[PDB]
Amino acid sequence: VTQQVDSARTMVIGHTGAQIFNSITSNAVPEPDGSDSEKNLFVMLDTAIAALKTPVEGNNVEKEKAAAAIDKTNRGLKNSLNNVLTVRAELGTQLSELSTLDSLGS
Amino acid sequence: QAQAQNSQYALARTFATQKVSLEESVLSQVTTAIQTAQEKIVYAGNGTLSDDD
Amino acid sequence: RASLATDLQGIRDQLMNLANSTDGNGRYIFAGYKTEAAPFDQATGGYHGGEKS
Repeated sequence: VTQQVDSARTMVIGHTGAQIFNSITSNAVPEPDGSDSEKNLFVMLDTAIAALKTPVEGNNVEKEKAAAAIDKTNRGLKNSLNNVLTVRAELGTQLSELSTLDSLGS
Repeated sequence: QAQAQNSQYALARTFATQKVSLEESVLSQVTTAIQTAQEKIVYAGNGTLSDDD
Repeated sequence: RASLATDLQGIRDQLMNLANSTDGNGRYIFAGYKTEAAPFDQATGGYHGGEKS
């Protein structure tokens, strides 16, 4: 949602949730197999949750399979953290601008 | 007219400030949550845990 | 660096906002002579204002 808060400056006054939890910055870690990088936080979290609740005692093909799912989750979490940090930074700039602009107005 | 226009922009800035500040608070909490989540995965990496663990 | 890019983006947009300032009646003193007109391109910096002070 956009809004104009001055004679010329127009600003984004709230980031739709998909931007926060369902995207990647333009520099995310690529998958080592080149397939594609998972890009929803909850998808990867639930993938990992399912993986952990799976018995693997002595059963190869489940042991390593779960381990690979966990690795993919690790990368995904890293990318998600970077994305949300980018959003934080943009909001910080918005706040600084708003503070500066109102003093000008007064 | 000019002073009224300044008043308009003042109102706008008030509301935008409130919304963006709230967003910042929640996103900070989200960041801490994601940090601890990542931490747990690191623990899961240990390959000597038994299935109950 | 992209985070810093968003930072510089905000600062740059703020500059553009200052550059396009109005006068005391709703006209633009930052159009140079042509206060009657809107003086700048907000995409890149195309200046549309007067020819003289």
